[PDB]
This record gives sequence, structure tokens and C-alpha cells, in this order.
Amino acid sequence: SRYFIEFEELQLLGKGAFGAVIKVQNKLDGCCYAVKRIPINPASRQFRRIKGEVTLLSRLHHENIVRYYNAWIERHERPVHYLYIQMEYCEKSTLRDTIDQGLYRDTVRLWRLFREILDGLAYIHEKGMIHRNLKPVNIFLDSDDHVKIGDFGLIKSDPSGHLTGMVGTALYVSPEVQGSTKSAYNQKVDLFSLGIIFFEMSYHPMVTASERIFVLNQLRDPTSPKFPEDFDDGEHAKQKSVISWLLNHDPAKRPTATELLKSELLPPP
Amino acid sequence: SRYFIEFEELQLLGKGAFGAVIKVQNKLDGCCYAVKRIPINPASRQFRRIKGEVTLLSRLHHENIVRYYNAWIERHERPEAVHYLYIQMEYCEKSTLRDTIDQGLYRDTVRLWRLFREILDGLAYIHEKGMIHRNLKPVNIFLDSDDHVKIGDFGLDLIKSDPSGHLTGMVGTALYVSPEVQGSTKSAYNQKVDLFSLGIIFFEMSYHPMVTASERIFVLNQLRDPTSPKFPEDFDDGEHAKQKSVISWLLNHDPAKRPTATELLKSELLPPPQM
Ligand SMILES: CN1CCN(c2ccc3[nH]c(-c4c(N)c5c(F)cccc5[nH]c4=O)nc3c2)CC1
Ligand SMILES: CN1CCN(c2ccc3[nH]c(-c4c(N)c5c(F)cccc5[nH]c4=O)nc3c2)CC1
Repeated sequence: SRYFIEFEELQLLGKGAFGAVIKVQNKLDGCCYAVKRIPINPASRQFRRIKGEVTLLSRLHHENIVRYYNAWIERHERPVHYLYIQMEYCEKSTLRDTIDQGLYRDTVRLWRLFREILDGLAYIHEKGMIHRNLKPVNIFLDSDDHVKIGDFGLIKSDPSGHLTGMVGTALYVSPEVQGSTKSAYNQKVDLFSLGIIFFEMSYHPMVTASERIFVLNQLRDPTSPKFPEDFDDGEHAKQKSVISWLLNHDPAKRPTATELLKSELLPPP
Repeated sequence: SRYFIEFEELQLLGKGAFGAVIKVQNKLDGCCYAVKRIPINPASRQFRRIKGEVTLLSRLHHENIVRYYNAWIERHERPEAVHYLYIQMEYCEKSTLRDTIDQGLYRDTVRLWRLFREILDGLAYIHEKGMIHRNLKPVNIFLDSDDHVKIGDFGLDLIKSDPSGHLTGMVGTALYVSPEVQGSTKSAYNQKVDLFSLGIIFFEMSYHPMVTASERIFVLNQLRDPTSPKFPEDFDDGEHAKQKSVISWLLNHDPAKRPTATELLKSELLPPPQM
């Protein structure tokens, strides 16, 4: 097994239904990587979707996309197949942890990392693709504080007990690709995720779960697209405009990645 | 029924909304054919389009065009009584050009270039006789026992077909149709529409088998990019270069900037025949 003989497992980065992401160190070069191990049935339609995503990722080359190193399938003894995808390890945390540590206070940085997410999103989009998985836990920063878009994959969580609405990854998922009214996945979906991601980028960390659920669900309202009182039309204004344009219920009223880059609302690089 | 009495069905070659193509065997001569069965209605303007096609298809004689044998109408069944049109054409033993690309054509540079010249010979003929094909796709170009090109007849934003679930754009048949024919139709009927499809066909012939659906959709949509016709990074110049110059010639977004079939056969980009 190539994984256990060539790589030194260092730390678990993520876990879930997909499988896991591990911080590893190649024994030969000595660099750290984020190897994604997915348990697969090489006969299933699931295998056709991952092999299809490995093909697409190996063809993506952008400064703001997470770098692809290698992908291989391994067969394990009687407890079975595993698919490994070796990708770059972005040393300087995720965008999630960058927001939680006060990104909002540094407007100059805030606007730079946003532009970078747009550059990489534009590249993905101009190569005719939809990400479907743009969330702060899947956008990272390297040693040089650059954005690296990751690869592609009522509420008990509320301590007050009174909150209703969507929670987690669902808060980033476009309204058109939800419910019974499943109005076809578009590239405009990736831009809805980016309008939620930019609000969080532009707003103070939401310390409590009750605060996060209320604030993000009120922003997602088609009959009331919010913005908290402390997110004033005075000091933000252009930020509020970008967020409101991207979060426009009508998938057709949303800009293109290139439209927002060639827009006056975004400061110059 | 002439079809059931005079012929014996051996295999289904293809299907669709148009009708179907079935490999038959004539009981009198012992030869196999490709009978294209079309459900029709004689009082419709669609039938008068089909009749006109049988009229033109019967006037074409070139070694690189699928030979036409006979055409007839058959009133079959009872309810309000269905009408069918049969077209009996040549059966090409070897394969389709699709199954030649998929079984690695891109390697044999002497076969690749020959097969392409043969497609241009047939296409130059159809164009001389004042016609446009509009069905030039690797599934409608065949190869007979002697490994020769036979151009078939003319039988007139997430893409759900993609297993990954990320790809956007053109899928299947739309991948060969000229951009002047889709969206903005002002002169969507030129002979240069055929020459565009030939660029996509020559790309596939010159490039490795794209066995994945996700690969074929990505690779072919990148080439069809109006703003910038991409081309893969795998597609060398040390073993190609002329091949790439021809593909670019043919795929020019502007139909005026594409060659004519006889212009390209006269071009020095094309290595001369030695057979
Ligand atoms: C409390 N906080 C938890 C998350 N902490 C963390 C730190 C570094 C991290 N690098 C990656 C990472 C990926 N997750 C990754 C991927 F999922 C797919 C492809 C490439 C990737 N590259 C990465 O570099 N995640 C990190 C999380 C920071 C502390
Ligand atoms: C390698 N695999 C073999 C079986 N398969 C096959 C083999 C031979 C074939 N010939 C024709 C064929 C036509 N389709 C045809 C037409 F569509 C209109 C007019 C004349 C035609 N003559 C043909 O000979 N199809 C074939 C399919 C698919 C490829």
C-alpha cells in the first residue's frame, strides 16, 4: 500500500460521509499534503462521479485553486477499495478560521482575499464548471496569505431552543437547487455561496450558534433580505451592494464572476 | 410488406426520434444492407423534406459516400394506419469512425491523415454538387472491409449527462454544429457548417480516446470556446503541429475564415498521399 509506505500521517484535517482528509508528509520530498481518502465501489455510479471529478480537477490550473498532486486507487484486505487524492496543504489555516479571528477589521485584506476567490471562481467558470462546494471550510490560505479554493465533494444545534431555519452547509446552498422546486444547478449557484461567504468575511465573528442561525437565515430571506443593525449602509455600503447582488433570489439577476471583477463596486488591485 | 418478405433483420445499428437503422440481408442476392426505417405521414411538409433528401441522396456517386440501393414507402398495421419510408443503403463491414477514434486512431499518423483526406474527397463532391451535409459526425461516417471512409446519409446550465455533476455546456450532437447555426441564425446554412464539424471530427481523430463522459464533455467544449479555442495540453507539436494548424483553420468562429473542402486538399498543411 503506497499510502502507508510513502506517506507519514500527521493530523486529521476533516471527516464525514465522503470519508476523510489527512495532513500527511511524503517520506521522500518531505512536504506536507492534504490526501483525501474516499472508500469506493469501483462498479458503482459513485465511482463514475469521483473518477469524473479527478479528471476535471487534474485539468484545473490556477493560482487561486488548491493544487492537485496525484490520485490513485488502493484495494484493502477482508474487513474493499479506497481512492486517494493528494492535494496541496495550505499552511495558513482555512477561510473559516480567518473569519473567526477578525478578518472584518482589515478592509484592505478583506477585499483582496474576496477578489482572489473571484479570480479562481472565474477560472473554474470559464472552463465551464460548477463547484457546488464553495463554503469557508473548503477555501484556504497559504504561507503568503493567498486564497486557495478547495476541491469539490427545529434546530438541535441552537442552545436557546427557539430557532428554526437551515443550518450548516445548507445555508450556502442556493434556493433554486432546494425543496420540491428544484430549478436546475447553474454557475449562478456558486455566486450565491460567495455572497454568504463575503458577508461573513465583512462581518464580526458570530460567537453564539443562536446569533449565527438568526443572522444568516435572515440574510437568506426572499421576503426580507436582512443585514444586521451593526452592518450599516454607511461604513460598508459597497460591501452591502456586492452581497445583495450575489444573494438576489433570481438566479438570473446575479452577476457572473467576470461581471463582478469588471464592476466599479470592487476596489482596484 | 416488401421489407418483411424480401429482407431478413440481423441487427439494429442505431435508433432515435427520426426512426432507426437496421442491418438487413436480402434473401435474393445474399447481401447485407443498412435499411433506415422512418415513420412518416405523406400529407405533412416533413415528408416533402424527406422525399427531397431521397431525391438528392440518389444523385450522389463517390467511393467515399455510403452507396444508395433503393427507397420505398410501406403502409403497415391497422388501428389510424401507420406509414413508413425505407431507404436501403450500403453496409460497411469494419466499423464506424467513432469506434476507430475510441480504439486509438491518434497513434497511426499514416491512417489518420489518409482517412481524413478520404472524408475531404467525399465532402468536396457533396459540395461540388451544390449540397450541404448537416450530419457530419463520427457515428455517421463508417469504414468498410477495405478500411475506407464512407460518409453516411443526411437524416434531418448543468448537463445531466455528466457523471461528476459539475460540467456546463454542449453535449452530444450540438458539439459538431457550427456556432452560426445555434443562437443567432442569419446564414445558418452554408457549406462551411460541414467544414466546422470536420474540425471537431479531425480533433478527436488526432487526440487520444476520451472514454470518460466528463473528459469528452470538457475537452470538446474547451475547443468550441468562441472567446478562446482551448486545445488540450496533452496534444504535442513534435508528433503533430500541422494537425493543430488544420483543426484551427476549420474551427474559425467566423465561417468566412474556414477553408472550402477543395481549398484544404490544395493546402500544404495536408501531407500528400503515397498509396
Ligand atoms: C481550529 N482550526 C481547525 C482547522 N485548521 C486547519 C489548519 C490547516 C488546514 N489545511 C487544510 C486543508 C484542507 N482541509 C484541504 C482539503 F480539505 C482539500 C484539499 C486541500 C486541502 N488543503 C489544506 O491545507 N485544512 C486545515 C484546517 C486550523 C485550526
Ligand atoms: C465497432 N462497432 C461495431 C458494431 N457497430 C456498427 C458496425 C458497423 C456499422 N455499419 C453501420 C452503418 C450505418 N449506421 C449506416 C447508416 F446509419 C446510414 C446509412 C448507411 C449505413 N451503413 C452502415 O454500414 N453502422 C454500424 C455499427 C458499432 C461499431
